[PDB]
Amino acid sequence: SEQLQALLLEEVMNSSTLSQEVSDLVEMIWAEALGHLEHMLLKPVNRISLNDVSKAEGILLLVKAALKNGETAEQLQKMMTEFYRLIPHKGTMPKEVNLGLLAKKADLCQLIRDMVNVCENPPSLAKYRALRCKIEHVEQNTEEFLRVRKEVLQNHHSKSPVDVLQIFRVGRVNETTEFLSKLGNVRPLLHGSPVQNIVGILCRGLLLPKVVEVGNLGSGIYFSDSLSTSIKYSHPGETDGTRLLLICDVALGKCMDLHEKDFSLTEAPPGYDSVHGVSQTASVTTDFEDDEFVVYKTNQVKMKYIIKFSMPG
Repeated sequence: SEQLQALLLEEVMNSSTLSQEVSDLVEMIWAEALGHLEHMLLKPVNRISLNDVSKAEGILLLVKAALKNGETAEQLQKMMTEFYRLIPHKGTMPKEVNLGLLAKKADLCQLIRDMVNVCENPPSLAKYRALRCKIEHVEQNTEEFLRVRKEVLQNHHSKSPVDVLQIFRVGRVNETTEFLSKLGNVRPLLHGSPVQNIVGILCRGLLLPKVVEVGNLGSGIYFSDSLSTSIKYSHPGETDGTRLLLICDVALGKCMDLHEKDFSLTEAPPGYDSVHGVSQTASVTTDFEDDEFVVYKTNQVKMKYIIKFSMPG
């Protein structure tokens, strides 16, 4: 009958042959993201609307400019109270509004924005579709797995047991075409990141940090050739309890092997396309401890793999 053929299509349409490892990975990151929000939110995230988020972000812009202007705190409070009414927090209420606070508030909003988009169509598939990216599982039997494992396990300064559990292929749609392949020195590197932020990274890609008048080579996208250095970036997850890490074909081309730090770099130095923090080596004076490759463009990156791993602890 009419309604039955419809539901027959629904079961067929919704039955997307997907690997269970991807499903569990997708379910984790979105549960992890939700977990980070509910760690410091009174109001559930589902109750929050798109309107409140747009408003929230708007209020911050005024508060940001107000601090640089040099207003009294009294005025900052009343503005921020309206912000907190749209997005309720819990615990102590930051009473001191600084550049740093606003940056974190902005990040929180952006996560909440994503959580509203995904929530609408099962919960598993909707979360996959929301990323708008092709995530595939790779078997251990395949020889691709051994390549990726080895590329990870080469530059290992620290000697902690590395448990490479799950490896997934990944690649954004609009990134691949826009990626600067023609630019020279296209080598893969490791990007350390917390599990909570992954949902956003898979959606929008690696974006440039908002400048603050944390990084020692300016506001750019940081990478490393070493894994041990990336462990300090990528903390363990809350939901599953496993570190995630993105391997990306970073086109760094000409790279300046700087010894000294430089925080004023909004973009790359003149004549070169990247900056290489030169790690502290037998007898060469560098402030940089870790190997830090940095680019200052969204289209100088192309993510390839996602490494699910865990430390002894």
